[PDB]
Amino acid sequence: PISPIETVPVKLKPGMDGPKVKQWPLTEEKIKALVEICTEMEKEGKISKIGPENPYNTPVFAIKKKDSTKWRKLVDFRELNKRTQDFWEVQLGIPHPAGLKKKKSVTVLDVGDAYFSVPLDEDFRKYTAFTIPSINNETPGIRYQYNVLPQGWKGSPAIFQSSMTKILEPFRKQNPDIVIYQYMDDLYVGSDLEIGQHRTKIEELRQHLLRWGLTTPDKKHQKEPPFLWMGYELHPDKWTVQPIVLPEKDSWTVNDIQKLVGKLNWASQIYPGIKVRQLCKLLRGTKALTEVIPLTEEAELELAENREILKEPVHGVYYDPSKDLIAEIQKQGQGQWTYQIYQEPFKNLKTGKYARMRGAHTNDVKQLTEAVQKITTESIVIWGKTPKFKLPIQKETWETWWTEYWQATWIPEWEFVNTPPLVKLWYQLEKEPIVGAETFYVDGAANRETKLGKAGYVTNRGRQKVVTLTDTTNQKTELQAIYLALQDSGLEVNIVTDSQYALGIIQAQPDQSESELVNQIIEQLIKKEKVYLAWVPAHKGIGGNEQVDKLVSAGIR
Amino acid sequence: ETVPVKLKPGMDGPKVKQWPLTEEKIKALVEICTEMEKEGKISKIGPENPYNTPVFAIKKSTKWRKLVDFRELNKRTQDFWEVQLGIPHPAGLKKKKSVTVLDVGDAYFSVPLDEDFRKYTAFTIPSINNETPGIRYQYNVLPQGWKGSPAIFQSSMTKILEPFRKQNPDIVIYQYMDDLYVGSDLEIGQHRTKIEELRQHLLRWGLTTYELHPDKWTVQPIVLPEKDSWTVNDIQKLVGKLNWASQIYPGIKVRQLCKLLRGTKALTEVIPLTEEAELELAENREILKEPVHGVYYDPSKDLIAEIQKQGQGQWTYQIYQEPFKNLKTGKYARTNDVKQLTEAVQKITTESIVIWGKTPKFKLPIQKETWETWWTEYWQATWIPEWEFVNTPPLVKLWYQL
Ligand SMILES: Clc1ccccc1CSc1nnc(-c2cccs2)n1Cc1ccccc1
Ligand SMILES: [Cl-]
Ligand SMILES: [Cl-]
Ligand SMILES: [Cl-]
Ligand SMILES: [Cl-]
Ligand SMILES: [Cl-]
Ligand SMILES: [Mg+2]
Repeated sequence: PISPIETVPVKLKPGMDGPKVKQWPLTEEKIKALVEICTEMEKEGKISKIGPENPYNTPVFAIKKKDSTKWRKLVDFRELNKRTQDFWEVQLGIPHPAGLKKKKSVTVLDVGDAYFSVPLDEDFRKYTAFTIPSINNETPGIRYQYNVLPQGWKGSPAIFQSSMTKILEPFRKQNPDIVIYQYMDDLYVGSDLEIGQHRTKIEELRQHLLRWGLTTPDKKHQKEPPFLWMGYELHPDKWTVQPIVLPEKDSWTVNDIQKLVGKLNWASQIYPGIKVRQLCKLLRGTKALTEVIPLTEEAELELAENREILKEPVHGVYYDPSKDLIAEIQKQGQGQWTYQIYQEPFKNLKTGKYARMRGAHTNDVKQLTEAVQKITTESIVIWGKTPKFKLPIQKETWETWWTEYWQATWIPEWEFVNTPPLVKLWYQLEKEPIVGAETFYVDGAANRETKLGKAGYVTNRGRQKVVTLTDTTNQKTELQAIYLALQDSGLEVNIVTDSQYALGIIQAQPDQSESELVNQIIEQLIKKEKVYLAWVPAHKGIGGNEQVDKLVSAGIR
Repeated sequence: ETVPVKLKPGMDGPKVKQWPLTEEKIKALVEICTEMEKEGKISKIGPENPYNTPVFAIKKSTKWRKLVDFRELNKRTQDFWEVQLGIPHPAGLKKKKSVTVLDVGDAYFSVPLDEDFRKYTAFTIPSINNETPGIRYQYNVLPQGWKGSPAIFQSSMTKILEPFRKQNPDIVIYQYMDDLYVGSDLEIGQHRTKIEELRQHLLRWGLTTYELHPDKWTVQPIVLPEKDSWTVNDIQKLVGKLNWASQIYPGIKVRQLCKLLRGTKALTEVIPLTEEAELELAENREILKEPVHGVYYDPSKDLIAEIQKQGQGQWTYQIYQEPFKNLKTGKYARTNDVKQLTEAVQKITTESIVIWGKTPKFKLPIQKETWETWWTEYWQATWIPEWEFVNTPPLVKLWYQL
């Protein structure tokens, strides 16, 4: 049928007129196929013959069908699509299984001939005109235009979905305790009614659907659970990802490793503890897809542990709105975090991992807080509320860090849970200068052209050193100067720099970095008992800063 | 009846994604929009509308209110509300002893919106877990939060306020967005009584059946401690702090003070306070107390606000148009980092509206995502300033302590 539903008004992009692409001459067999196909469509109202006066045209092709003797028509809507108005997006996101309420029953109904069952704005059909060419282009071809939504036209997915929503509107209104998920040309229908009253509501829905042009399968032809959808496997009381097999390979190409990482990332939303860090490192660099990459031992250890995790099937449970959501996070090391979300202990709705880094230098307390933020946003999308958190960090550790740190934060309700490794601050910078601790005035400078520099220090105890550096920038030499001070000082030490840059990094109490130096600096700071770090304006003729300035400026400034 | 509105050519309308909302805020929006639709103020729309602006729920105290985020549409409409139909901002408002803010947003829903413009006011109520299509609407009347609405309602407003202004020629009334700002030099009881009167006038047209003291707004100077004894550290701290001011205030001097540091001294060492030092020291205090010589508001330039977390529930802020040429600095005090930041932003936005008739773009010391999820939990205002997210330079924080 063609749905009696009002059409959606459609316009071409302003300043633009419809397409006028020239029809290429086809073979007779393709011309015959096309004529047969269009005749059938013409009979059912899908298309209509038009006169020669329509200026517009779009190429039509025909190709063989799945290796059979069936033919299929193929319109090239590239040019119309380029000229058609933009539409609102079909879906803003897709359900996650974990957010689906526990329910008695779900029926899937697909729509037959979806696009062709919906009318096209009449004032727009003229722009969809195509021409079936006569044999070797002797005579005027046959010309049609669409009355329904074309396959491959830009507007079809959106107008189809919105037609279905209008049609569904009253049925959903009258059936509040029935829920319907629309996906493409499928319809998932769920309820807490018992079988009979459910199979009865499905027929009422089918009938309503039919009164409106949409045919659907009957109980005999309705697909049954498990539902396979967007990579998931959906059962009445549980859900998992679709089956994942990790190939046996003597040797891995870039392409095999990419696919492996893809499947592993996908499994990680319900298989806890999946890691891809070491497999990802392998992918670094521009290499051919066909290129073989030997596995490092760390990547090899990683593949094994993932293989162990995936060996036995795991499933997730559905959502009960009357119970709380609990989210637990554990540190997995090397900036890797893993989480689980459940309502009844250890029956997970879903799992996830977080292994992002924000900035070049960071600490476990920042990272944990970013993981909580990520999980909060996800929960709001999936469930419409934030979970209760269980975190591997002491309340005192967390308030010590964030009351002192210069950026604002806030994570919702959490409780400490003792699931090592615990996150802790590894050193603390002193708040006041230390009495009876040597004071190093450090500095570093690099010649912009030479690309070589110096790093050194002067001491209030008269001590001093300078070192020469290759390939260095002004930024690096200032970190290097601070590193010297820590290497050559005792357990307590005051350090005076004039590098805001260096001050910033250290001030933030990083426990991990991208920079080799910063990690050396970090290891030092941990070994110390007290460190006080202070900043002075350069070139203001200050204190000891002036001395170490010139000592290091020479050669050259 | 309908004032035709153009976008700034050749800009297209707003296409901003809807941020995720909790269940209760979604439910609240459904109730509100269901009623407004019955009342003809908005209409459901089809996919042929490609536009979107975000919508949120807030409390203003027990009731939920709809807040549409028109920052993008506003930027794209700026020829209309600022240039073609601009509303003058009185310099007298900041002078008054008392300024009361009144929400007059309900006025707009009584005027129809140009039919060729309505499509740009599209918004979307999302659904939990994406299980149902967003509910899509556009506006049929002047929407709250669009800068065009007060521009268009402008002439109706002056009609409404005419008798009251005439009877009270020393009261200043300024409309900004959904709000009326009403200032006077009356004693507080007389002022409050004059507000009730104004409400009665408004009530014959539209309003149901918040109080500033701008002339008490004074700069939060860069503080130079008065100290018992000074260490090398204290001096260095001080030079770095003065050396920073010297980039802002004409006349700042440090020379007769770094002379104290000369040599390579221990941080803890005590030091004798010179006369030359304690002289300019005090003279700089003079400079820091005053407004910045040479700095003026440029109506063509955007306002920027920077905010620093000081701890103890304290927050420092500066407003400027060109960096380090401060038009205004201040502080805000007194739980929750995000809630406090949210309060400070609204307060700074408010003073900014009173003083300049313009809103600051904020540089916010917080993670984008943290702010994004939490801010509406506390936001009470009916406008939304522009913001971006920065990591505060730790030194800047130090220089604005108390
Ligand atoms: Cl509960 C159930 C019962 C029998 C068979 C599978 C399931 C799980 S699949 C499911 N659970 N709820 C739903 C619905 C939610 C809203 C309307 S139906 N579904 C179907 C569904 C399939 C694919 C994506 C999202 C939901
Ligand atoms: Cl492949
Ligand atoms: Cl349009
Ligand atoms: Cl009072
Ligand atoms: Cl005040
Ligand atoms: Cl000025
Ligand atoms: Mg499908």
